Amino acid sequence: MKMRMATPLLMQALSGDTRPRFLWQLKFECHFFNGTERVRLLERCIYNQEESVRFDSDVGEYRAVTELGRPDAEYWNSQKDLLEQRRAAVDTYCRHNYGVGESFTVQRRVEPKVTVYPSHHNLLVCSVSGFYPGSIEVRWFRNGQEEKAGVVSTGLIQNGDWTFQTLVMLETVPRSGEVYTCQVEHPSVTSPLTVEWR
Amino acid sequence: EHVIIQAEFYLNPDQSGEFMFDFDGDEIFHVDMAKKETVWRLEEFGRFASFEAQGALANIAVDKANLEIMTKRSNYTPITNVPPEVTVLTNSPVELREPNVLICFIDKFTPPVVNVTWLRNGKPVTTGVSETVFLPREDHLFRKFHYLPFLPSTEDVYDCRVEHWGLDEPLLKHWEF
Repeated sequence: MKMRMATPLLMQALSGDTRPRFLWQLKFECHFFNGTERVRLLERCIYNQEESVRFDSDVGEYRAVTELGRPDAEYWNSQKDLLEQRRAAVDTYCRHNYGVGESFTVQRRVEPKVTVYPSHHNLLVCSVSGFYPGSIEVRWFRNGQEEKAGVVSTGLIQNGDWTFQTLVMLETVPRSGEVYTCQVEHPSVTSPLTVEWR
Repeated sequence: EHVIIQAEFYLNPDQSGEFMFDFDGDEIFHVDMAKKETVWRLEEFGRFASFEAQGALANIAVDKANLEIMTKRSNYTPITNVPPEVTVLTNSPVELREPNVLICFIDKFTPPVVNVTWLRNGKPVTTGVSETVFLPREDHLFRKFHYLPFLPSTEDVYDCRVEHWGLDEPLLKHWEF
């Protein structure tokens, strides 16, 4: 299916490199709650690094963020057909694009590969790689007991390629009979993934 | 809860534009401005969805026009360079002679212009490298990934060298087995 694009409104008309730069950024943000049940559109216009003017579907019109954005907010708000265009965009654009890409974004699931290996005495690494989506839980167990002390985590690392990874390490003073378990809980699998080390 | 972002920019005087979609922080696609072509971030996406590339060029033209208006309206106030922080890491745990990928993560910078070199034992390498376009951040800075596939050895070292107008020296992030 064809993804739709939103179109920025035009503003009103009146060896080395040491030249200054000028940056204009435009963002249309479609925010989805419970699928397309609740949808908010946020159009952000940004000069250099400062958002100057925005459209917020919950407000229904442009609002100046800085004094710089003021004439745009007023010029665009003076165009009634344009505003109702943007107002309807939550359907014609956000809900539409959500529908087009749903199957390979929202429904995307890739199973993590989980390994355990050594790096008081012994530091254990639970490596959890190449999964999607990011929402996940990694838990360490000593025999039957969950251990949260002496644990260090990188946190969620986004690989840039629609995969994530994370490394969670556990300081151990290993004893006789101790089984250490790394447990992973992720939407890709119904049961937990567990890997044991002795 | 999910977020889809259509992010565009134009930059003067480089006269550089970009146009991309982001889903929860990952790029869905961008448009090659030169080829007038839709470039899906994962090839498989183009099997389910399509996008009319020509429209991005029209959007970018409007952005350019608007940038020029705002530049004059600001009375030529220029951007303040924000240098990047850079992290080098591998795609997976490193096993000898199991092929892997070096990731160079370039984060929290603006304006969106960088020069990235992969170094191996002090020498530039280009074989098999790839990169992403400039990815948006909530604070309106940028992200970017560069990749270098490689075979792990106990005798190679690597560097990702990154240059940006906000750094006093080229930044160099080392990695080795």
